[PDB]
Amino acid sequence: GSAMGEPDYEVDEDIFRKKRLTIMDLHPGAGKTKRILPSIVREALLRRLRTLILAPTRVVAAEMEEALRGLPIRYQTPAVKSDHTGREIVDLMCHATFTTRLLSSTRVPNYNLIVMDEAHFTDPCSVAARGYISTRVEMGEAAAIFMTATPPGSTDPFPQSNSPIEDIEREIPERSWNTGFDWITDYQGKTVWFVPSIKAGNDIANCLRKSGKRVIQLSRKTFDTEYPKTKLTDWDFVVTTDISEMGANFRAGRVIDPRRCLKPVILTDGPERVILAGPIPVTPASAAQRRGRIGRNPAQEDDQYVFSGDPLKNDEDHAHWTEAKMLLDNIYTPEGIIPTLFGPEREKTQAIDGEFRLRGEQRKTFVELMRRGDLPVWLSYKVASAGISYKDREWCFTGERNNQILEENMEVEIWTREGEKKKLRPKWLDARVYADPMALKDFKEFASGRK
Ligand SMILES: [Cl-]
Repeated sequence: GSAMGEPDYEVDEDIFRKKRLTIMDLHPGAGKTKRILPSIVREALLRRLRTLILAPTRVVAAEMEEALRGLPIRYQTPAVKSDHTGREIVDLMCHATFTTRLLSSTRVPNYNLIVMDEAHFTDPCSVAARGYISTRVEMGEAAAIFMTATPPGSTDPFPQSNSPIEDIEREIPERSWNTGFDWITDYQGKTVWFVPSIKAGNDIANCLRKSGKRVIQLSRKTFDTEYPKTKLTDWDFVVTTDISEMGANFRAGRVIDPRRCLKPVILTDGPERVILAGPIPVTPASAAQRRGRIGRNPAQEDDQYVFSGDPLKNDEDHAHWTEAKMLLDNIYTPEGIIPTLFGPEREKTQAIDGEFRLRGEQRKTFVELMRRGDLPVWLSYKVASAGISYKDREWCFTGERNNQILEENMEVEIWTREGEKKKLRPKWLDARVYADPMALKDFKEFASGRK
């Protein structure tokens, strides 16, 4: 005899039709959806469709490569601007790689099926990618599938799960604690703890570690190397920023979620600048994705989501919305049309389509500052639109006095490329380049002309 197992996934013809944007949920961990993406790709190739798969992270991309083994899959790095084979091939790349290629090449294929995994990702490049994809679909040039449990527009913090979740509302430490939270450390299972910042995570992680807990920390910059370690069993806590809202699959029994985040906001009273506001409450969708780390396994029925406070849905002042438009406005198309945001996300900005469009060398510098310089979209836009070349780092030193960067109450002083010692004092302030120690380290590297 045998077990039935997951049955063959017969694909809806509708999902391949041009002008169709399908939203679906893979419900990972159940686990009864292993055959879905493979089947979609198989049927796409049967129909001779030019197919693109977009993963949120390199990690997820690699897991896809394994899942799709035996199919003509080709991973695409952002180090290459285009890669055209004479052959039937499915391109696989990160959200950001797609947007980067659209900004940097005239040779981006006319994909007529586009699959975006974790399509809720609200990083500017992901938002822009959705805008471009939805525009191509509405043009009748493509069909697309957005895969996510929380499609843009969703406002449900407590959505369906594969397995019962116990939603527990109680006070959660925002920093190191001495007593009064025994439930945190008495818990015998594995916990994923969402924190608003790396700094906050450091404090929490250190406090857990001093009590004998084994802790893995995750952030955007460290996700690539550290996440793989969570696939082993030798940990008690994952302490992570919001990055783990995007496809991270933990074998854990508990989420701890104070429902806090930092939000980049462009201020406009005086010289435009980006601050990191908060901690403030997360959106319902974010809360849902944090909660959604657990309750994935029907055989494990006692998972917990421990949270504090209610979410806040209004995020219209998030810098990512403006930054999305800065990317979109600089993506061209042979039709001569500037791509607009995905429908549900249009209400997030009152920017006029095309207003951030740059021309010629300024556009190229814009892209280089983001790719090679690893600068935020907003900051890259300000520098590029000022007519500054990539290699010209004078602007890092010629800002007003109030723009002086501090570290430990000390005024930061660095070498220029030419070998002069100057105060770090950028013409444009973006908190995302100096707030976190590691971010400031990288920005100092940039200012000194070392990349
Ligand atoms: Cl992060």
